Amino acid sequence: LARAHAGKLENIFENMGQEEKKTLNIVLKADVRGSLEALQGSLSGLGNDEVQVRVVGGGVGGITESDANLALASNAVLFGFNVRADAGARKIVEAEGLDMRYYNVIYDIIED
Amino acid sequence: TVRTLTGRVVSDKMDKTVTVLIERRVKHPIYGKYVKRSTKLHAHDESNQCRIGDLVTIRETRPLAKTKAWTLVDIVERAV
Amino acid sequence: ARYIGPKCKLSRREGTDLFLKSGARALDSKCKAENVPGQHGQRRGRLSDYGLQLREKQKVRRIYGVLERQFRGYYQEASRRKGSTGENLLQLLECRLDNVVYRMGFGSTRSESRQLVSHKAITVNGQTVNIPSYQVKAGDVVAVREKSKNQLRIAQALELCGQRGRVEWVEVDLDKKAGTFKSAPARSDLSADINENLIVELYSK
Amino acid sequence: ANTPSAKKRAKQAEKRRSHNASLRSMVRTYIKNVVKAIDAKDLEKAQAAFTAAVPVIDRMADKGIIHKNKAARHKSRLSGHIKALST
Amino acid sequence: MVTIRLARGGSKKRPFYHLTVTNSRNARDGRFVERIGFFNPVATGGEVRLSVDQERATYWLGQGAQPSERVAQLLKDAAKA
Amino acid sequence: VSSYIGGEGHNLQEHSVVLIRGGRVKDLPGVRYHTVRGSLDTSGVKDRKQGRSKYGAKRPK
RNA sequence: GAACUGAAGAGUUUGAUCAUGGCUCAGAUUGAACGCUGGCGGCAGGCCUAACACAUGCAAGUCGAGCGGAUGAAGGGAGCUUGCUCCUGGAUUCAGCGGCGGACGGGUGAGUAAUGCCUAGGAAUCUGCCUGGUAGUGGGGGAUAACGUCCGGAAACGGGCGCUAAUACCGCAUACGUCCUGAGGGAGAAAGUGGGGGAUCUUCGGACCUCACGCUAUCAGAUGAGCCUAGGUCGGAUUAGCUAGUUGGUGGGGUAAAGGCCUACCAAGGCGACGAUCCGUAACUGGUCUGAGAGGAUGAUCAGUCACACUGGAACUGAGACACGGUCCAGACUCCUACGGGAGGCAGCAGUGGGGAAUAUUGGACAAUGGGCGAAAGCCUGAUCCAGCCAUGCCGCGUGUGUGAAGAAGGUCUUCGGAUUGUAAAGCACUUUAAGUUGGGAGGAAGGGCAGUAAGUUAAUACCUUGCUGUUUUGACGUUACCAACAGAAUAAGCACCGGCUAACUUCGUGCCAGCAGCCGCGGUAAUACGAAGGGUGCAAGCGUUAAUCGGAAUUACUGGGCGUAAAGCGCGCGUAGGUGGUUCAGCAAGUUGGAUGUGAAAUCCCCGGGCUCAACCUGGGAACUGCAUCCAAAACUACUGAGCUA
Ligand SMILES: [Mg+2]
Ligand SMILES: [Mg+2]
Ligand SMILES: [Mg+2]
Ligand SMILES: [Mg+2]
Ligand SMILES: [Mg+2]
Ligand SMILES: [Mg+2]
Ligand SMILES: [Mg+2]
Ligand SMILES: [Mg+2]
Ligand SMILES: [Mg+2]
Ligand SMILES: [Mg+2]
Ligand SMILES: [Mg+2]
Ligand SMILES: [Mg+2]
Ligand SMILES: [Mg+2]
Ligand SMILES: [Mg+2]
Ligand SMILES: [Mg+2]
Ligand SMILES: [Mg+2]
Ligand SMILES: [Mg+2]
Ligand SMILES: [Mg+2]
Ligand SMILES: [Mg+2]
Ligand SMILES: [Mg+2]
Ligand SMILES: [Mg+2]
Ligand SMILES: [Mg+2]
Ligand SMILES: [Mg+2]
Ligand SMILES: [Mg+2]
Ligand SMILES: [Mg+2]
Ligand SMILES: [Mg+2]
Ligand SMILES: [Mg+2]
Ligand SMILES: [Mg+2]
Ligand SMILES: [Mg+2]
Ligand SMILES: [Mg+2]
Ligand SMILES: [Mg+2]
Ligand SMILES: [Mg+2]
Ligand SMILES: [Mg+2]
Ligand SMILES: [Mg+2]
Ligand SMILES: [Mg+2]
Ligand SMILES: [Mg+2]
Ligand SMILES: [Mg+2]
Ligand SMILES: [Mg+2]
Ligand SMILES: [Mg+2]
Ligand SMILES: [Mg+2]
Ligand SMILES: [Mg+2]
Ligand SMILES: [Mg+2]
Ligand SMILES: [Mg+2]
Ligand SMILES: [Mg+2]
Ligand SMILES: [Mg+2]
Ligand SMILES: [Mg+2]
Ligand SMILES: [Mg+2]
Ligand SMILES: [Mg+2]
Ligand SMILES: [Mg+2]
Ligand SMILES: [Mg+2]
Ligand SMILES: [Mg+2]
Ligand SMILES: [Mg+2]
Ligand SMILES: [Mg+2]
Ligand SMILES: [Mg+2]
Ligand SMILES: [Mg+2]
Ligand SMILES: [Mg+2]
Ligand SMILES: [Mg+2]
Ligand SMILES: [Mg+2]
Ligand SMILES: [Mg+2]
Ligand SMILES: [Mg+2]
Ligand SMILES: [Mg+2]
Ligand SMILES: [Mg+2]
Ligand SMILES: [Mg+2]
Ligand SMILES: [Mg+2]
Ligand SMILES: [Mg+2]
Ligand SMILES: [Mg+2]
Ligand SMILES: [Mg+2]
Ligand SMILES: [Mg+2]
Ligand SMILES: [Mg+2]
Ligand SMILES: [Mg+2]
Ligand SMILES: [Mg+2]
Ligand SMILES: [Mg+2]
Ligand SMILES: [Mg+2]
Ligand SMILES: [Mg+2]
Ligand SMILES: [Mg+2]
Ligand SMILES: [Mg+2]
Ligand SMILES: [Mg+2]
Ligand SMILES: [Mg+2]
Ligand SMILES: [Mg+2]
Ligand SMILES: [Mg+2]
Ligand SMILES: [Mg+2]
Ligand SMILES: [Mg+2]
Ligand SMILES: [Mg+2]
Ligand SMILES: [Mg+2]
Ligand SMILES: [Mg+2]
Ligand SMILES: [Mg+2]
Ligand SMILES: [Mg+2]
Ligand SMILES: [Mg+2]
Ligand SMILES: [Mg+2]
Ligand SMILES: [Mg+2]
Ligand SMILES: [Mg+2]
Ligand SMILES: [Mg+2]
Ligand SMILES: [Mg+2]
Ligand SMILES: [Mg+2]
Ligand SMILES: [Mg+2]
Ligand SMILES: [Mg+2]
Ligand SMILES: [Mg+2]
Ligand SMILES: [Mg+2]
Ligand SMILES: [Mg+2]
Ligand SMILES: [Mg+2]
Ligand SMILES: [Mg+2]
Ligand SMILES: [Mg+2]
Ligand SMILES: [Mg+2]
Ligand SMILES: [Mg+2]
Ligand SMILES: [Mg+2]
Ligand SMILES: [Mg+2]
Ligand SMILES: [Mg+2]
Ligand SMILES: [Mg+2]
Ligand SMILES: [Mg+2]
Ligand SMILES: [Mg+2]
Repeated sequence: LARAHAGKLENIFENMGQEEKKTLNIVLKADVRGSLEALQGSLSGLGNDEVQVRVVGGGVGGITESDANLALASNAVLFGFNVRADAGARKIVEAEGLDMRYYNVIYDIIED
Repeated sequence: TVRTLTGRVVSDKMDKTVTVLIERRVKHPIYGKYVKRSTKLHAHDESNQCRIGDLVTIRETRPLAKTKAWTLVDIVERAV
Repeated sequence: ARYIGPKCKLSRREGTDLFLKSGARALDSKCKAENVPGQHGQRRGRLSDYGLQLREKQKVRRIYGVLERQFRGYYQEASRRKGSTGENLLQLLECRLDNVVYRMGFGSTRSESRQLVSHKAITVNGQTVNIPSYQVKAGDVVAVREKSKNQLRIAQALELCGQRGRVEWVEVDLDKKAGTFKSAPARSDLSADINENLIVELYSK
Repeated sequence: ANTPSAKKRAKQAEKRRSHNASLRSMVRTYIKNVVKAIDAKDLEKAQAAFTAAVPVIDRMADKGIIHKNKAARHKSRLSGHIKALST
Repeated sequence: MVTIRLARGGSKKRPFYHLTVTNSRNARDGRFVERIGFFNPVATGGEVRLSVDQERATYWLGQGAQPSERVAQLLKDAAKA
Repeated sequence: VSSYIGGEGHNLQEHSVVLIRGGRVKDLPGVRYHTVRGSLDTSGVKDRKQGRSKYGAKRPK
């Protein structure tokens, strides 16, 4: 919580100093804890001076109902690295217009 | 011995069977006023000697048809 | 649990004797017992009916050192019994083992008698009982463990019980420090200023 | 099936079903002969069929294929039909 | 069959037993037709170790009820006293 | 729904997971719930020392 | 001698008052959750949500004294020689046939508004194992699994070819009972094993006698189940008609048994404002919580019944199933695969993911009580008994005791004198509960094996059953409960509140801000209401907040309210169902009253007791269960019947 508060302070100060940014929100679910941190590190500098990427929620394991509706709430793209979605997540995704994609190589995620 | 019931004939249009209405008074569970409830039974009458309005008495026996398990024993009052 | 802390504050708050010290010297010349405890001691501040009921119940509780839940239990059992629950409550509270030991005179205060009971030094019918709630039945012969009869506290408190007013419902043999509890005292024998009707009014609410 | 006893029980049940079906059919056809003889008014043939059918009915009821009240009912009804036909 | 056995009440590490007549295919503490005594393993003081109704026990024995081993021992123990 | 945030300060922002309990705020129209301080993402108030169990504050120690 | 004995109000509409009326508060309860805090023990409780999907272990086997068969020790030894071979026998273990068990015990509450449940009854039925009787258990036949041979397969395993036993199967004889039939007569069963033995005959393989187990027929009893009747069992009329095998009859079929259960004819019936049909919701009860009671709310834990077992059907075997770890068919969803081909069902116990505010260990043992098999040892048992985790609840105990005034130092306030924290601290002297260490130490245990002895068993000191004696042997819990010794005060207080309701008050900051708040309402420069500090008040290993039920609420008023003006008399008549009925006799006994009998499961609540050092907890007896049903008696009132009278 303390780190979140400090990062919020830094982000608010930077946004006030510069202007405004357009954020691409991503929910990211990986299969192993090691892959998650590499993906998060690679998806940091991919932005620009007007558009940035933010990981609104991570996690380890398959795609569930909770992260599906989190992506719905935040208008985020749902990414699964070597993981699948169960019946509930599939139902929620198909009912709404959520787009969720499967990857086995991190560079496909980077290109997308 | 054997327990019986007494009622009044209300329908006899079926063959060898009659419908008898039985009145009872029940105290209301909460308000305590006696109110009239009724039962409609089907009784077996072998020889067709009952008419509408006859005051008759019946007894319980084994089932003789679906919804028919009573047979009458005596006619105590005849319809005018 | 148990109340541990200042014991002259309770007397000042209740405004009466409420025996809580050894009684050696006096009560007045230790706490100037005419002001309520705290900063605003000199104010009189009359109190409502609920306040009076609460003060009476708290006074009784503070004299026997019983907490609220056990007091609820005592009140419920007294009400369940026959014959004027108001005096049945005191009948019940006088039969506690620590109170009995205090009456027999082996302890200076109620807390000291409680520690004598708890620390395995009192036997009721010839076996050790260390529960300071054991309801002593009439005719029981309370005693002291032979390995602990030469403790200075019991002998010191014996004369203090010698000059405090005879209870006249228990007997004690001083050489063997062993006494008999004839019967629970009648309502007249207890101090006829504890108006239990306030307690009954408070709880029946 | 998972436990071996369940498999053994299934095998035995199949064996006894195959054994019992033939006996049931035997009783049924012996009764049917009497019934269709009665429907054809062939009196003497009816007594012949009845005397041929009673022992097998009783035997198979005793073996437990059919219950004895069933056999008694069959015998009584067939005898009544034949007796009414004879007159 | 119909059997006479022990139904366990009491509490942890302190058992108490009811002499019960039951159909054999019931739970140890379930249905019964009649209780005909009790048995107290700890007893002590004014408590009784075991008590039995002789008339009911004899009636149920005469109807073919089959006592358990413990009940079989306890019945003759009670009869001896 | 709409919840009320008690205490002098808070750190709630977008997409913050919170726990809510019952309780109506009389002055605010349409506010029927309260946000529990110090449960999931609220962290409770700081520099509070009296009655600091309704605001999720640890003992100063 | 008892079984109960019990009922509070306050705040808020006004300048003030009385009334009406709503809102709110003070109490008791949770399968609770969250925040802060957290020493011990006893006894209980622990997925309320997704009847969502499930990786991996275990949860149902037993019998060699029913039967073949193959593995066949110890030994008698022999032979050659010290290593081996072989004949004789043979103690163990079981892949297969066969008998019982698997329909119990365990889980869940989806469906179900009545084929369920509760109360009271009755008649047309079945019931393995158990008990008591009665009559028996005679004599033959044909097959088959296992086992050898061939083929196929990634394997699983499958298919074809020959042989063999039984308490497996099928004929024949006989029948105390039983079936049907009309008296006349006809019909229907079985299986043999194990232990001893005097005599008789033998191949002392055996027959024969006896004992034990088992088998057949049937009656009775217990236990369990099936079937029927009457009453009762949530909300809705902004749901009024429903029903053609539908309602009754006859002939026939069918069932263990009554019955439209089924079928062919005949008739046109049956249900419904005393609520049918339809829609929504829901397992029911004993009970639980609240309440002075009457009521209201509600079916966690425990007990009884019902229903279900991935979804939809169906039957077989069986005494019993439409079958929870069985079969077949179809479906949805996972998975294996060598690509040809198969498997699966945690709402059993632990466990996982998921959903959620939220609910635990891949533990130990069959020592005890039960259950299955066995004859008996004995084998199996996630039932059960015990442990692990969690302040989830109830109860109990600790966190010391006495003395101690320079009224210490510090903090706080002040009228600057002092007051308060406060005997509180320090100092002085005591004790060791619980926890810590060490040594002792029950009770849960009945029984099993062996030898002898005494009775009965016959025909017999034999085998066998039972008594007793002697010896031996049994505990997961467990380092048990408990008892004793050792050192030391050492190891162990927090939470809410302080304007009124409501017990508890002053300072300092801030100034319609920041904030508080259950209701009145506080905050705009002296705030007892915000935030802190001193002081105090309630509880206490807990304390508060949130959610929910009842109470207060006489605020749905039967007990126990109202309608001129506060809400509330239809615009007015007539009249149907219904409710109610002037006054005499006489009868009847439905209502009413009294009595007797049966039932109203146990547990729970209440009274008197008994055990755990107390309590919680367990447990004996009683009381109660206010109900229902059947008989007997009475006749004032109501109802019914007959005859009157005139208000
Ligand atoms: Mg029917
Ligand atoms: Mg406590
Ligand atoms: Mg088998
Ligand atoms: Mg037979
Ligand atoms: Mg049970
Ligand atoms: Mg059950
Ligand atoms: Mg609230
Ligand atoms: Mg009012
Ligand atoms: Mg005003
Ligand atoms: Mg909360
Ligand atoms: Mg917490
Ligand atoms: Mg905490
Ligand atoms: Mg559930
Ligand atoms: Mg779930
Ligand atoms: Mg096993
Ligand atoms: Mg045998
Ligand atoms: Mg075998
Ligand atoms: Mg079944
Ligand atoms: Mg079953
Ligand atoms: Mg069952
Ligand atoms: Mg359970
Ligand atoms: Mg259900
Ligand atoms: Mg449920
Ligand atoms: Mg319906
Ligand atoms: Mg039924
Ligand atoms: Mg019932
Ligand atoms: Mg046979
Ligand atoms: Mg024959
Ligand atoms: Mg034979
Ligand atoms: Mg049943
Ligand atoms: Mg009914
Ligand atoms: Mg209805
Ligand atoms: Mg027809
Ligand atoms: Mg008919
Ligand atoms: Mg017929
Ligand atoms: Mg017909
Ligand atoms: Mg309706
Ligand atoms: Mg439901
Ligand atoms: Mg009331
Ligand atoms: Mg009640
Ligand atoms: Mg009550
Ligand atoms: Mg209900
Ligand atoms: Mg349950
Ligand atoms: Mg049950
Ligand atoms: Mg029932
Ligand atoms: Mg049941
Ligand atoms: Mg039933
Ligand atoms: Mg069922
Ligand atoms: Mg299941
Ligand atoms: Mg499932
Ligand atoms: Mg199915
Ligand atoms: Mg089939
Ligand atoms: Mg079949
Ligand atoms: Mg069958
Ligand atoms: Mg079933
Ligand atoms: Mg089954
Ligand atoms: Mg099934
Ligand atoms: Mg079942
Ligand atoms: Mg299963
Ligand atoms: Mg199949
Ligand atoms: Mg299929
Ligand atoms: Mg399929
Ligand atoms: Mg499953
Ligand atoms: Mg489970
Ligand atoms: Mg379930
Ligand atoms: Mg989970
Ligand atoms: Mg979750
Ligand atoms: Mg929890
Ligand atoms: Mg559980
Ligand atoms: Mg066992
Ligand atoms: Mg063996
Ligand atoms: Mg195990
Ligand atoms: Mg505890
Ligand atoms: Mg807590
Ligand atoms: Mg809990
Ligand atoms: Mg000073
Ligand atoms: Mg100790
Ligand atoms: Mg022992
Ligand atoms: Mg030790
Ligand atoms: Mg006050
Ligand atoms: Mg406050
Ligand atoms: Mg100020
Ligand atoms: Mg206040
Ligand atoms: Mg304040
Ligand atoms: Mg709180
Ligand atoms: Mg609340
Ligand atoms: Mg509520
Ligand atoms: Mg509430
Ligand atoms: Mg009311
Ligand atoms: Mg209320
Ligand atoms: Mg009232
Ligand atoms: Mg009224
Ligand atoms: Mg009114
Ligand atoms: Mg009126
Ligand atoms: Mg007006
Ligand atoms: Mg009008
Ligand atoms: Mg008018
Ligand atoms: Mg009108
Ligand atoms: Mg009208
Ligand atoms: Mg009109
Ligand atoms: Mg009008
Ligand atoms: Mg009129
Ligand atoms: Mg009229
Ligand atoms: Mg009149
Ligand atoms: Mg009338
Ligand atoms: Mg009269
Ligand atoms: Mg009566
Ligand atoms: Mg009862
Ligand atoms: Mg006691
Ligand atoms: Mg009379």
